[PDB]
Amino acid sequence: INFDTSLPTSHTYLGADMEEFHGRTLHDDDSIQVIPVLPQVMMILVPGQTLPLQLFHPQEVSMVRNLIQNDRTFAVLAYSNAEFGTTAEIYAYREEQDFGIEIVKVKAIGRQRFKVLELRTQSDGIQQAKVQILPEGSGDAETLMDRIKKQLREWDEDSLPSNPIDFSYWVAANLPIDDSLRIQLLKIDSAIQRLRCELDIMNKCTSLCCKQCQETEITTKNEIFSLSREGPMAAYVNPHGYVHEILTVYKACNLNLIGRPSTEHSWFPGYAWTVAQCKICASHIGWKFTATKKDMSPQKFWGLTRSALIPT
Ligand SMILES: N#Cc1ccc(N2CCN(Cc3ccc(COc4cccc5c4CN([C@H]4CCC(=O)NC4=O)C5=O)cc3)CC2)c(F)c1
Ligand SMILES: [Zn+2]
Repeated sequence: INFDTSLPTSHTYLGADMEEFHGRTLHDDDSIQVIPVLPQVMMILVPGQTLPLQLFHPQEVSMVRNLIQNDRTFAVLAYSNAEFGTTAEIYAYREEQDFGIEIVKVKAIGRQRFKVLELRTQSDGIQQAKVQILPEGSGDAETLMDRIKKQLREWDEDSLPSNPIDFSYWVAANLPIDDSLRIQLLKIDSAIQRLRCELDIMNKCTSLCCKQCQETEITTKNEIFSLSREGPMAAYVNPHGYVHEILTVYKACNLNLIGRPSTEHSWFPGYAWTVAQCKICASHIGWKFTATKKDMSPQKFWGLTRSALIPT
């Protein structure tokens, strides 16, 4: 590729002038902490994963302002339909105004996992969560990490973590799997146990389908390509604050193209998106990205929403 695999990770569609916070905050294990809960996101965050956010409502804008004064850390719960979650630490901040509307744009990172002990909704409607920090641990597993990396090569072609705990959350966050399996991987405390399950999951992986119809195969594990350092799967925020997880793939099937290619708010700079819908149900599965210059090495790719896809 000729693209910069570090620009998808900068989220420059959010504005190119953000504050940076370098400090870190790691709570101790078994510790019990009260943290604000992100109000609209319904995702399963993995430690290491990056969360882009676009906040408009006064209640949400004031919260994030109190987080910057305090820990800059909040809670993202894993919903079975919320007994576990992950913490997210803001590392970049930017305040905007549009027609007298205060917009906040934040970039956050998954940090530590937790088990919800108690929940509270407050006067502003923003929920708060009393969580016990779950532990990670020690140990090594090089045989496993190498067998998992052998399989990932038979799928696509040191962009991969070298630490068992870090590698385990990279597969957790980048494998094409159901949210029921992401939770299972998040309920484990040892990395060795997680890398094992993750190797089974991918040996039993299948094509991905349209979730609305369960009748069209859109793509497979062997078409996944990484155009970003983060990985083949990355979260992005649309113009209305809706965060999507996107699988980047070279070929997608059973999709129709609606509209003319556009560059506005593109998550992949230099490219242009066109809505792709299922050929049978017409449900929005994602977008087809196309290059604005003939010199760009990946001239076309697909970005598919993990929300519109179900494993076969
Ligand atoms: N309170 C308050 C408040 C809140 C929000 C305000 N405004 C929001 C809109 N902004 C102007 C605008 C208009 C129209 C468009 C067309 O594009 C759209 C439209 C709808 C959904 C999606 C996309 C693109 N897209 C993906 C495709 C893949 C990719 O690469 N990137 C993406 O984003 C989507 O999912 C873009 C920007 C101006 C600000 C505000 F003015 C006040
Ligand atoms: Zn369909």
